[PDB]
Amino acid sequence: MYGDLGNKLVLEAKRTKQLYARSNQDVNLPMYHEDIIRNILKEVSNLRKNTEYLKEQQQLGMLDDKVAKCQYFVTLLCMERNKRCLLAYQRLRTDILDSMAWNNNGLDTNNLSHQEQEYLKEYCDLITDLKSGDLVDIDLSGSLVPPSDVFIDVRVLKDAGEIQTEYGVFNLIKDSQFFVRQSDVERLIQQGYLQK
Amino acid sequence: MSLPAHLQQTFSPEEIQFIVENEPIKIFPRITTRQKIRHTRWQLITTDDKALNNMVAMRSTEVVLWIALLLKQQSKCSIVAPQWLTTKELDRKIQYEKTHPDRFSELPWNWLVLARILFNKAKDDFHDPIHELRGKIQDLREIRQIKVLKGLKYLNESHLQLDNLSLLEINELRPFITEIMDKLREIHTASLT
Amino acid sequence: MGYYDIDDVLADGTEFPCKFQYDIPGLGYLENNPGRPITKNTKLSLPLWLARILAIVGPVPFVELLPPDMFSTKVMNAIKTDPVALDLHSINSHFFSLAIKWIMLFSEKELANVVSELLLQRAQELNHHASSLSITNIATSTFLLKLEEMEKEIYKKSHESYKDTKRWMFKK
Amino acid sequence: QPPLLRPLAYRVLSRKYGLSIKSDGLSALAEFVGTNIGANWRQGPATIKFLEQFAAVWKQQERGLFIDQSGVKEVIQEMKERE
Amino acid sequence: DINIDDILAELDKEVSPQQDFSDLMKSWKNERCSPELLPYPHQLMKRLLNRISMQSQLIENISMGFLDNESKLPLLCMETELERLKFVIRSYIRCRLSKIDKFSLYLRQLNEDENSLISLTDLLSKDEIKYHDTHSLIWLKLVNDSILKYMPEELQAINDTEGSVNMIDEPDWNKFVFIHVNGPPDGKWNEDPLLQENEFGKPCYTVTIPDLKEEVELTIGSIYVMRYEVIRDLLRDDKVALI
Repeated sequence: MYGDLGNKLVLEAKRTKQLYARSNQDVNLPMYHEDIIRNILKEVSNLRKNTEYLKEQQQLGMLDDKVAKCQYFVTLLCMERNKRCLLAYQRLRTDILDSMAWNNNGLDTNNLSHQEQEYLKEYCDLITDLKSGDLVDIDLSGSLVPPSDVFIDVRVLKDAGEIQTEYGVFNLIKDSQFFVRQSDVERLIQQGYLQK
Repeated sequence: MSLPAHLQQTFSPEEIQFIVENEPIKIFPRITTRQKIRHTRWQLITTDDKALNNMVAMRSTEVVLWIALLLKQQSKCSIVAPQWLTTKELDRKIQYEKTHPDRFSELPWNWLVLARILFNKAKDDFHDPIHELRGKIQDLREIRQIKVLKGLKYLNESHLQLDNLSLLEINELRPFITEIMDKLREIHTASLT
Repeated sequence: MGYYDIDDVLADGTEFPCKFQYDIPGLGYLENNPGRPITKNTKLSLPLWLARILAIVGPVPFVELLPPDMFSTKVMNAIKTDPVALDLHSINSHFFSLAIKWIMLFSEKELANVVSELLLQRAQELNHHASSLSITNIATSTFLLKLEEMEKEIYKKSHESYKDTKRWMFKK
Repeated sequence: QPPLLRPLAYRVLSRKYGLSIKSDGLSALAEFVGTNIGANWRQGPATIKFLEQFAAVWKQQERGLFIDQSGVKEVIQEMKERE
Repeated sequence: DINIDDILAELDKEVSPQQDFSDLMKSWKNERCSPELLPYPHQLMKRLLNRISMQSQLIENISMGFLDNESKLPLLCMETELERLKFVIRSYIRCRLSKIDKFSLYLRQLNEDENSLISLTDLLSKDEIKYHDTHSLIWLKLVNDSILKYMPEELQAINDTEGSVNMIDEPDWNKFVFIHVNGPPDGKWNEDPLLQENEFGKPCYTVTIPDLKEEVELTIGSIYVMRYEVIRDLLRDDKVALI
């Protein structure tokens, strides 16, 4: 039945949601199931043709009051079901993209649909617009973990050479350890250069 | 999305920690900032500054917990044990608990987290044998958990009354209890025409 | 339920036994035969999302919802006998949410009472399991296996909460 | 005197957008400051323009590498004329 | 026993940034646990941000002086205090941003409703308003192009409420939530009309639950779990703390 394709799509959406949630570390979203969406869209177009022919028959008046009533209503319901399925899948992908943007971009393009890629770019633009201007003093992209520790000792996980600081410079030398305030090097830690 | 899912409908233990540190606490400064009538000043914003610039060695005073911990990380401060954190007090609470199985004891809303913090970074100050204090705290935790299960037995749509349940336990049990209540209410409402 | 709620959509996808009260033509495709016309009293099981509306509309509705097996007398008997032992997952993946949907469709008070019982009883053991953090047991494994999707989700949430509590508490 | 603007350079790259910057690129930023020898209070917008170009083309940490940062310099300098 | 306690009292009767921080922290808790979006307390954040800006600036001044006793312990206390405050503000902002995203359609219809008892600007703040509008527009464009262009007009509606499932979704007013009965905001208890003594003379804010058609006597200084709807007023009145 028409709803079967939507059921498969929403099953894929659930699978990818569980994929992201179960994996603690952020996971690149799966490939857009362009084929499934296209097939569902073709089904929707066929239903549109069927509705138009049904209206034509209503003008022919072949037991329209009941037959056309029911057929039009059921076609509309199936189309709405497909609409909801597609909306749910797309919205889930959108929300995961937003999570990615907030987590890292503020701080796998092939998998993304070109519309999805454009939307993600726009979302990044929006976030940078927010952190810029009023409220700039706080870094919204900053970590949501409370800053319990004023000072943290850190060992450079990956050597990347010297780096600049507001009042200092850190020499990133493989297997070299630094004792510095957490806030200063939190971005480097998020970048994976620094350990602990 | 601006908020991770695990933070969507609760506070992680770290947030509980932070809100706890927002509190004040008795301490014995090992420094005398108070400048004699005969210089760097704190001048804080979110908390008092008057006391901080009046520190006098070995003179009890209050400061927000996180400042106290910052100093305690240095040798320049000593954290005074809260009175409720005393073998006598813990024993009294235990006896009350056993006396009133239905009711919870009147421990500080932040007793668990505060005790953990002090144990980790304030072992020296504790007058009583620290091991005994840890054990008694663990026993209180066990008893409270048992009473939590007993109360859960009576989960109902109407309402709940945790009373003296500690904040840490409340945060621990938030998701399960809230979700179960939500589903039960959904069912009962659906029953309603 | 949220319009974009994955679980809600999937549950709505689930179909239920039904029977028509009219012989509508050009609807045999519901029977996978578009050429044939639907007939009155035609016993057909239909998607919940569809079946619901069809029941609403019709006065004699175009279709009737037959009592599904998941709400068979046998099922309630088993529930009353032993909630925990019951493998709700086997009978259905989304048994609870669909039961709520049924009750909304028909105000079946006794069914609501039975569901509320089942929920509370199984939730007790679910909480027991989630709290029993390993410093994957077979008992909790089978309890999880009998666990429904919504039960599974709540169990995951509670278990994560307990894990965080322990982690922050025992460890710095 | 690259270190003098090192605070502002950090807040403009690695804190303005979190873009890491090497110190040699800080020296190159100082030489570009000499290029715009005038008051450097409004050079902040110029630095942000360089940051935009870098985030559009280079997109690599320790951006202040005095070489990749140099390439950003000529490119932004170019557009700076085009405009 | 002539009660001169009143006499000794009267004889004794002869915007704290700390208070503002406490208010912020309470508001942030409420936002975290509240299903609905709470009215953005504009003035509080305005003053807090001003204080934060000036504090950071003067801290930078002390840093310059250091570059130019010299004990840094107060400097460290400043740095940590600013970090903590900024963290709290960021948490609150991100929370309300996510909430905005959740019920963007509900916000849209409330704003569209000219009979709306509240204006979107009243609830959302300036930057929040801008973010909501632009994000809604971007999402609308994305969904439009992806699906709706194929979809016929009758189903192209995004904010439709007529389908079997209303696309617009709103916070569960009936969601159960942990709550603590702060009691009256001031030490004056008899002042509040809602408050009234009860069994054992314990004050409570009695509130009927219409769904169950029952009454609950939430004693002061206690903890309870109630549907958010039943408490909307009291929490809005601050009599109770959204635990």
